[PDB]
Amino acid sequence: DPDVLKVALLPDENASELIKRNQPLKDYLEEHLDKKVQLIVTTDYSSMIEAMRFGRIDLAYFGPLSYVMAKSKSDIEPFAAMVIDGKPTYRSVIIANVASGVNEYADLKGKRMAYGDRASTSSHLIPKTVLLETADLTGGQDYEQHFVGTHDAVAVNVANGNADAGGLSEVIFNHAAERGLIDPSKVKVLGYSGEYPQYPWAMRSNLSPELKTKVRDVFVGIDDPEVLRNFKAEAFAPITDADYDVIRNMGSLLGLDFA
Repeated sequence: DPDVLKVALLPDENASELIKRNQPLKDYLEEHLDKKVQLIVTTDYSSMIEAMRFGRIDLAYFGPLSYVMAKSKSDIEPFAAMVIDGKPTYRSVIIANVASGVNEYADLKGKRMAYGDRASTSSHLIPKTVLLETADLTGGQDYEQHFVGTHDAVAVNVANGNADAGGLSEVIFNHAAERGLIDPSKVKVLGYSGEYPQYPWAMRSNLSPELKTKVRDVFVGIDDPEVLRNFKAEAFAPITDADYDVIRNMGSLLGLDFA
């Protein structure tokens, strides 16, 4: 068991700043754990992942895709994840242009599909998975696929008729009309993806169970906005490794290499 907990944050080029910025986390953790903390910020994901693998980071904060890579190479466990919009998970919604006569995923056969950014989960990878798993529809092959830039652009492109359907974040679609981006009488929801996970905090499994248990309780109980605002989080809530299978499965289905 390390005398001082090595708590790594997201990788960053300005390590001194991000460490200073997150002093409220250091102070919150020392007081609540009764243990000294050393904050760590790595130049890239490979450094972080390998340093944890070899016992030189104790707790670490990852992106979900990054977490899945870290887990394949080392005995770690997630114990909390970022809460935003009331939970540590989110969905994608598929919407359809009302006038296009698309009533079901299957009807996207030979139609136009709007996606956000090639790299987005909520506006590309997730909605693409849904179409494949549910209707055996492959992008490029069984429908025409347009990448239009952002989540707002998906909603707009579907609503104004330039696509028949599109996939975006549930959360963002839910205020697209509120913000006046679209007429809500021109689109309807076809359905939702499963729940995908947010940024996990993860720890090395061979820390003592006394420490591990206490770590998890402390992080889950953080209510200090000065700590939380740096993660753009309302809270941290329990999460487990099993909550990232839906990402593993998405990798496979689409043939993604996370590096």
